[PDB]
Amino acid sequence: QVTLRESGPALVKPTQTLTLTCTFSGFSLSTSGMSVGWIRQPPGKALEWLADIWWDDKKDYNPSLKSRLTISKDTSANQVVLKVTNMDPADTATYYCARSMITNWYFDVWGAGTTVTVSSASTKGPSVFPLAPSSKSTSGGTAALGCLVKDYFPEPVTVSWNSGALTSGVHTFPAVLQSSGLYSLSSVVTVPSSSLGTQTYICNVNHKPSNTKVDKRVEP
Amino acid sequence: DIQMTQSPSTLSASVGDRVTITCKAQLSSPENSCTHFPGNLPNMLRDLRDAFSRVKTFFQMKDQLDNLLLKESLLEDFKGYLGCQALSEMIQFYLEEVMPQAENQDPDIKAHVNSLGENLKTLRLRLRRCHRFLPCESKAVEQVKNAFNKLQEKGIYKAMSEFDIFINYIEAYMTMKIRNVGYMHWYQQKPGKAPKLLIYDTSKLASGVPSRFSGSGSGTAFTLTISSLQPDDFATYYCFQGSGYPFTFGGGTKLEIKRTVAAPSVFIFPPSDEQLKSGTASVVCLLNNFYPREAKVQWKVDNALQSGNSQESVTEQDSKDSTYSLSSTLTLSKADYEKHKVYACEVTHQGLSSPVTKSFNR
Repeated sequence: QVTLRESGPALVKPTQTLTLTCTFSGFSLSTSGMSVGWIRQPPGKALEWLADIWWDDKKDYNPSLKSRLTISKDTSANQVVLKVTNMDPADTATYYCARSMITNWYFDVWGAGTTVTVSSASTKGPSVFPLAPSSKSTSGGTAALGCLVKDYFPEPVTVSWNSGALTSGVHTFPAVLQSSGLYSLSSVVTVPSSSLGTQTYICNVNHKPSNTKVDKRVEP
Repeated sequence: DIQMTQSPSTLSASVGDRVTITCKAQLSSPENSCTHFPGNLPNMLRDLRDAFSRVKTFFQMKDQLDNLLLKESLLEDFKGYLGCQALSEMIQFYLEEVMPQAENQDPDIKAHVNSLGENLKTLRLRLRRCHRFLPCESKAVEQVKNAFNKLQEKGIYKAMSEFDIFINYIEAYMTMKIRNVGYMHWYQQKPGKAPKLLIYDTSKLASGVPSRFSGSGSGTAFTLTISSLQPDDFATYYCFQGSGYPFTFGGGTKLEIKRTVAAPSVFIFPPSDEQLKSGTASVVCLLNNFYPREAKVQWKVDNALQSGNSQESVTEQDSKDSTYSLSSTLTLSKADYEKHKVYACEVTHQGLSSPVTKSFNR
């Protein structure tokens, strides 16, 4: 129905302040009864409600982290801002904004969420290497190929194939944290064996935390 | 502060099975914010009792009758299913039929009664602003009103003398309401995506949620039942409460879908020349579409079993065929890599009758 979109840094340093912005459409925070709230989810943990704000400018905060939270709204711009002070590595999480209503008191529509990492380390873009198809990656009328997206920080990174024209058969593996402190993943796709000498396969890797765009051709 | 114990934390069931997720609520004892509203309710009861204490004698002496008007039958209504409607009817009764004509004698009594009525109005507004206490969603009140009607002038005096009892009934209603969760909601979350509203108001199906889901419960025990499990039901499920600040979630239930054993397809990829130029060699082993999740992948470099130089990554269960995929990446330095010839990935899995090895020579 309605749509919401979060935006903010991918990386903040310990003790700095995070500023998250929610932009919404389809409803108005001038509409009586309307509300926007913030929820977070650390890696591998449960959802945790952070804050909310209502059309009458009343605000509410989770005591488990209050003194560090400030929610505000700009109804002319359809935006809500959350500020979290004195950021700690334990605040590394994906942050969502969501809509609620005085007739509801639950969040019915959520944004996609945005990922925030607290670290003293600096952003680093990935290296993309081909995982080339060959006789050792074939299985019946099928051959697997891929891209290794290595040594980047922080999360996330996105991978498409042939500018999105190739979607079926793609497994993009969850990143692993390496002993170097940098992340690494692979994206693989199976294709008809017969198409290897004809169809060009290019992986499109995007690392927004570092303004990095890479296209790698994967040849047999 | 309302906390939710969700069980089971993890669950693996077969297609067509019936699964029940339980969310047990646990409570903790908590001016113009909803966050401190049910904690500030005792203070409003205190304001009401003080003000009424300053007029109790005047009205108990002016009322020379002995038949109780607010009988416990009214409290039975208050704590019952239609209790919300009963309470608001009583509030309206006092604000409109008893208090306007009781407050006009002494300026002292008028001030006390007007404070009582203003607190009743403010309570009505706050219950309405917070957590859907109002508006609602009772023969005792009808009998109260009928007796009050029959009592003409003496009726106002009677109801005002029993205002302490009324306060106690309000207190009992609010205590019952805050020691319980009005509604339980449920969210379904697919890996790497925002939660989706699954069930709301304890038992109602949200958009695009099939008949296979149902919700139930009251007070402190709530449940989410999937009657006939489907491959797409793989997910993490969270109960959520909006009845009190802070809003809270359950611990979550991760639900995996059981299926028949499927053996993996094994592929191996040597390092690219582009990476070898940079001083590092990564060898990738791919196990595609297998069930169950457990698999043993070992690296052998010139027949030497390796340790400490590989990392695994495994996909989330497929929402269609219920399988997994796994990559194992062996990372060596280029020099180290060029000291050896044979690089092998060996896979043991339930779907394989003997371990499968994919290898290549450098």
